[PDB]
Amino acid sequence: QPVLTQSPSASASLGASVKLTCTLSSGHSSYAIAWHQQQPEKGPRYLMKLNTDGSHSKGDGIPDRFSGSSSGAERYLTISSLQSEDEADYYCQTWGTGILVFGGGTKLTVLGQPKAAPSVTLFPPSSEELQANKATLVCLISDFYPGAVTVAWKADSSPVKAGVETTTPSKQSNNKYAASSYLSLTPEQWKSHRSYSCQVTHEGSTVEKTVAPT
Amino acid sequence: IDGYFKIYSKHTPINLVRDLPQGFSALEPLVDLPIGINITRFQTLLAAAYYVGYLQPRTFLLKYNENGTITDAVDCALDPLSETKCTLKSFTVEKGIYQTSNFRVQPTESIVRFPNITNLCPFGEVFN
Amino acid sequence: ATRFASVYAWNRKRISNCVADYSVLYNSASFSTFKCYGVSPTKLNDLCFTNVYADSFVIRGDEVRQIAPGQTGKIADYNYKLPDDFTGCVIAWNSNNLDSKVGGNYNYLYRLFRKSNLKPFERDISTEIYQAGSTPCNGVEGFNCYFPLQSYGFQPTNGVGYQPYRVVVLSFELLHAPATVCGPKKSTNLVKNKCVNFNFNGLTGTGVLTESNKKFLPFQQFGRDIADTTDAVRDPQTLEILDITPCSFGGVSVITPGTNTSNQVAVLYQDVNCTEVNVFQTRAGCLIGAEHVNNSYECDIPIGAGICASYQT
Amino acid sequence: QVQLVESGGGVVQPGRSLRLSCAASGFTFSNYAMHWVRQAPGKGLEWVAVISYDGSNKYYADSVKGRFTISRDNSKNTLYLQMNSLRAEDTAIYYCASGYTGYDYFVRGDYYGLDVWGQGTTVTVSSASTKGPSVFPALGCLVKDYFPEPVTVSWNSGALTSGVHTFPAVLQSSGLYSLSSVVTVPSSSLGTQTYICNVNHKPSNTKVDKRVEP
Ligand SMILES: *[C@@H]1O[C@H](CO)[C@@H](O)[C@H](O)[C@H]1NC(C)=O
Ligand SMILES: *[C@@H]1O[C@H](CO)[C@@H](O)[C@H](O)[C@H]1NC(C)=O
Ligand SMILES: *[C@@H]1O[C@H](CO)[C@@H](O)[C@H](O)[C@H]1NC(C)=O
Ligand SMILES: *[C@@H]1O[C@H](CO)[C@@H](O)[C@H](O)[C@H]1NC(C)=O
Ligand SMILES: *[C@@H]1O[C@H](CO)[C@@H](O)[C@H](O)[C@H]1NC(C)=O
Repeated sequence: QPVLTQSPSASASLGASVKLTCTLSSGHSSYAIAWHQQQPEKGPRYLMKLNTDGSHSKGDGIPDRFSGSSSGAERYLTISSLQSEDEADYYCQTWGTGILVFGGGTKLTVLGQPKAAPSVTLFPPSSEELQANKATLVCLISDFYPGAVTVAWKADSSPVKAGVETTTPSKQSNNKYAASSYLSLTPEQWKSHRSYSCQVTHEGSTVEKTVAPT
Repeated sequence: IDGYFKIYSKHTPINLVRDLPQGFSALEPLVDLPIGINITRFQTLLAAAYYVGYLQPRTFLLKYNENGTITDAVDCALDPLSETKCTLKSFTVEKGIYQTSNFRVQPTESIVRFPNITNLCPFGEVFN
Repeated sequence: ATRFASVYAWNRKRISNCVADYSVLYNSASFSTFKCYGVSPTKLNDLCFTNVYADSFVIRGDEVRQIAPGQTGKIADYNYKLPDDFTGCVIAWNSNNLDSKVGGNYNYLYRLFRKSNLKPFERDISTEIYQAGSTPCNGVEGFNCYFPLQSYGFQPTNGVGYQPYRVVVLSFELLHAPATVCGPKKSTNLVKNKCVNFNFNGLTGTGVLTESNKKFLPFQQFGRDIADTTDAVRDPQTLEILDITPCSFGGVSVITPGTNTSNQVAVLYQDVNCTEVNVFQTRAGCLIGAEHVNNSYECDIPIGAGICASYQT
Repeated sequence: QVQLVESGGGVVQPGRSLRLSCAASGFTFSNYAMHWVRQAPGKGLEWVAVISYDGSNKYYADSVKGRFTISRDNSKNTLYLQMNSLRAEDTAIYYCASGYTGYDYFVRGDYYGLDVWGQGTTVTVSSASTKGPSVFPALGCLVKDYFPEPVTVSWNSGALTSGVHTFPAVLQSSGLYSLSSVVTVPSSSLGTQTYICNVNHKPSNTKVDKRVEP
């Protein structure tokens, strides 16, 4: 069973071009492949099949800015004059014996729309929640571009790893991103510190919000 | 037959001017055309005299020679002697008595009877 | 050979009454496109159809997706349209080095503007100048007057998407008919003088085949005896006549003085020749273990055919 | 114009079974090969099964071999996927797909193409009971500990929409979901207007109006 190796991420600016590369294993080289597109919140779409000779066969209705080419054990999807809609996951797939195999996928991100550092508001546990024996800290991140963030919680400057959940980013109605993080604690744990930190890292830069029981 | 148009033929010398010689030859298969044609009428093509007959679902007893050809035949429905030959499966009938068929008188009508209708329901009291 | 014809007037060849050697078509590596619809490409030899229609045309790469049931576009809709229920395979290949010309090969046209879409397998070859507007063209091209066909700029320097591809779809039609087009048939070597499980055309069975001394008429395929048993066949390849002898079989009987005297036995194989099984071939079969002698005696235990056995010192 | 519309999955207890369906229209279904592909929440595409147009030459991804069964009814243009002994790793969106058949020289047999994708159907496998959420109180609503998806959040009965952003659910190690809805408001409107988030959870007939004050 052959295996397809795709780079996990790629980006280029609006109007630029990219060369997504899907290198199948040297074993089963010269195998043909297909390219599929997955836009956000959508189903997959078939692009083209690529043979070892460089010859493609497109589906109907897919634009000319997408071309395929081939070299050694490597296969390339090329997208010219990038548009906002080309931001998507691109899965190459191939065939084995009866079975077919996908690659990990490539998240292509368009950076044309404005850069933006995140808004970070951190909510302590509601009083109504404590009277119910629970305590959650809700940390909301909004209005950033590109939508890629890393989140770390610190209790009295000590990194908590348990009780943490985090959404992955999703764009807002004004074309910027947002994501939320949660830190679950017991009510004792809430009371018996002097602070808790929500630390949001966005393109090397870090925002820090701190709350305390009072 | 069953989607195949089968044509058999024979070509022989003729020594009669206006007749069909009283001889015997078996026609050999010529073609078996795999054509799905439903045929109910036909017509000949000519640029002379010809004969046209029709086939029937009859049983024949065919005499093969040592070389695989048919030299004679008996039509089992032609007469009681041919029928006897077919029953014995022999071309020569020996002296004797043989049972060859089974006579059955057929019904000519269908007679249905129920008793005479009397004691009618007093329907003429109101209906009539 | 390929040499596919134009697209508005695609070339339909009817294939019938022949042996479809699909294996040549399957085994070669000359093709980049071999999509199949309704049939299995590797099982094509076993699929018998009444008619095979070879639709030959040249199209551009981007339109290959349109050569399929349910597709639309300038070629699929105004030049070469396939039915939604198309049954058959589209075999296409890159023909840049065969059809392309240095100055652009414009002898190949596709329809861009036409009044309607084509019907499945419709061959529309009208050349009337298309009137796009309300002004009669009267043979003069101009505004709202466009030729219904347009040429391809096929050049040796063109990209793959603009290179010609030759496409030929095998429409498989099964009608209320014998279905005369099939792939090649398997055949094996003839084995003589041994029991084999044989199949000669439609005649099957188990038996020993030997050279026949019978003379068949030119049209007789097999021989049958007085009991409706096949006893001879004509070899479908070399026109040799072979006799079919049922495989030797028979009862196995043990001839012995009682275990009261000796535990030595002789075994008779009834109607079996000794080359098939103190070995004595007799009229009753193959007798193994007995020493045949010339001195005659009163018959002791019967073995048949005048031969008798006895336990002697 | 071809279309593949999957019939439904939903929520089931691990070890139970589900029949997914795929309705095909717009092409001669009984001549094309037919796939199942699935995508776990936030994972890539994973190929599941394929069936031949006729002669049922089925192939399976080994992660479902023995449990799942592919079949088709050509008289009804319908593709089936029977899932058995369902596992929490079977939670995913399940797409069906169609394709043609080609004799690839590289494997000396028939590869099945995948050129047309369906819209999708969701299959959730959990040991969790149907459960309504808890609703606790830029301002917003914490929609805590419900199952299964989804919950809808409107503000002021829908009369409030600018600045609203409802986040994706988070799935905790408890097996229960949580999401948040936040709205940024003009700071001075707090003493005059009222903000009420409307949380609606049809799977447990729960409807909650929670008013959010300072
Ligand atoms: C011939 O016509 C009759 C009309 O009743 C039809 O039933 C029959 O099937 C036809 N045969 C063929 C070979 O078409
Ligand atoms: C049968 O064929 C042989 C030729 O081998 C011929 O000599 C003989 O006369 C033929 N007999 C008949 C009755 O046709
Ligand atoms: C029917 O009517 C006839 C009159 O001729 C009579 O003789 C006969 O007995 C009647 N049948 C019965 C069953 O009464
Ligand atoms: C047995 O086989 C041999 C060799 O074929 C043959 O010469 C001999 O006549 C056969 N004998 C019988 C019993 O048929
Ligand atoms: C019987 O005797 C003849 C000559 O007298 C000899 O050829 C033959 O083999 C003998 N038979 C046996 C069974 O010894």
